[PDB]
Amino acid sequence: KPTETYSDVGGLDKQIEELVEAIVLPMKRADKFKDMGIRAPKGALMYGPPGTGKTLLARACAAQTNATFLKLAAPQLVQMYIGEGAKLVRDAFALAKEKAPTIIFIDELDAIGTKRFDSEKSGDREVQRTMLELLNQLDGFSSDDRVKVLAATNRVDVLDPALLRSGRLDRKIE
Amino acid sequence: HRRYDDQLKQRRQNIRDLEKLYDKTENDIKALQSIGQLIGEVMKELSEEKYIVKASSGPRYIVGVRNSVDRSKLKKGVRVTLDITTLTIMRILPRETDPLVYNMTSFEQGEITFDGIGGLTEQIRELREVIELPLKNPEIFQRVGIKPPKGVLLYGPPGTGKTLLAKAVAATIGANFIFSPASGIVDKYIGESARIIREMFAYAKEHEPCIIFMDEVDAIGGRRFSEGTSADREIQRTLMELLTQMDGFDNLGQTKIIMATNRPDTLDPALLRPGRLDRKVEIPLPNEAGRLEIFKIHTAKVKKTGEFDFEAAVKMSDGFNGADIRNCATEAGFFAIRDDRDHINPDDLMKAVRKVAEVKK
Amino acid sequence: IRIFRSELQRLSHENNVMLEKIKDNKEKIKNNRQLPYLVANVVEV
Repeated sequence: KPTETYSDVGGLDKQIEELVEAIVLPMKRADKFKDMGIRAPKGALMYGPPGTGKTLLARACAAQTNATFLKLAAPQLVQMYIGEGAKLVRDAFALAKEKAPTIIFIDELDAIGTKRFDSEKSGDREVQRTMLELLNQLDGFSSDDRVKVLAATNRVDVLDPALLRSGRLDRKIE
Repeated sequence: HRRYDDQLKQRRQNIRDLEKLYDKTENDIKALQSIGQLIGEVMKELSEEKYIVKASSGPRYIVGVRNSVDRSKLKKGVRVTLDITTLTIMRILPRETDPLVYNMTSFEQGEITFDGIGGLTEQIRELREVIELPLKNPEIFQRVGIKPPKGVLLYGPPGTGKTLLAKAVAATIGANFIFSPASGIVDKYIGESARIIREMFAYAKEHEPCIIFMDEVDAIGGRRFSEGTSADREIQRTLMELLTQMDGFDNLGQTKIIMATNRPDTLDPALLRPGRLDRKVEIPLPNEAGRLEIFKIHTAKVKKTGEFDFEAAVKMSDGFNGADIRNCATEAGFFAIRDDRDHINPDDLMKAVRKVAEVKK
Repeated sequence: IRIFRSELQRLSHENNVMLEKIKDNKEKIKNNRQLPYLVANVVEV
């Protein structure tokens, strides 16, 4: 539960309208979407230069709903022995069990999120198995609004239609 | 004083329950005294009773056989169970090198049903005859004297028709669903694409009822000029190995190779020749009549009004498959909150069009 | 108070039979487990 508001950083209300719609609304009150049977989105794809509010409004969106801030650094996801960053998918989910709400953040998604034309995720298996564990954890709770996963980076290059859906990162917020 | 007989049957159950709990503890004590073994793969076959192997826990060794050794299922290049002392083979293990259950998606039969692929029935009917038939009854084409096709090319817009047709074919046939995208092939490594196809061919060899599917094969293709390698290491090894598997001495008769790309002209014509890829199938966008059955799966499953009009949002929808309508029904709920309704309206679903039109053309 | 005490003695004694049986098992299950546990990861269950 970091301490922040939306008035500390101004001028982003254009982007905040897209953030509150894809984060605060499906999380805070889910009774409107559950009565319709549809599944609320658990995240929205975010990209932009550093300091533009992608990492500034991260704690702001977590403070409005009173959620725990978990940041995943890109250099911290690459190691020698298989483990570490690959376990952070379960580590961030482990804190989601006891704590009633949750919001998970990923800093510099392009490290593990952009495969480009290379399979190098097979070379370093901490990067690939990290994305593999996300598919299992994002499908764990379909109707639960208390588990959220977010990511922020510079730009978006490789698209993954398997990741584009309700309950995962879909809507692009620039 | 006779009321204690009810407790007699209750306490007797506890005597039998604790006796079973204390018995399982002794079984765990006896299980700790067991001795495990090692694991390795045969590097070279010296003879029938001698196999040159490579230990995972140590250097290369040459071991023998112990018992229950099936020489048909065990051969050169098969994972074995090494002995730590006498260096023998005890149990036969399936061939596994890379995380075939992680890097490659293996699921029992299919997932997506026929209602999502609807509208292609004219094309699907011709595809099932050359695919579903040789997988079920291989003796159909044996009496005719022909061979079933191997590669079948399904190409179209990204995310449209690639995921649906992948899991729908394996659902009607009954063969397992293998997802091995082409993005897990070309990298920076020494001989990566050489061992990816071999282990993929080894998995399809062990389990016959399986079908291999790929994704984004445009990056691993291309003819260059003379069809050699210039500043691309892993492309040419993929082009030749895929040609030698189907046209070689041992092909996959129980497994069909499927590729997915945007256009067939972006691939290598060497793989598009007869003998490997015999089928080029274009995936178009669903029309007004095709999308009528698409909104009847996910959108019709969620709670909606009885007066909800499906045809109202079909004219404004462009290329929305069963996966894309999940977001349309989701985005329709945001605009329906202002009206204070527990269901969805046809005009509220049409508001999700212009919202998506800001990103896509 | 009369018939119940006859069957209670049998169940109480049988509970002592497994008591001495687990008494030697509790010493084995704790001692057989190696206290300096080594870090390991199971690849396939």
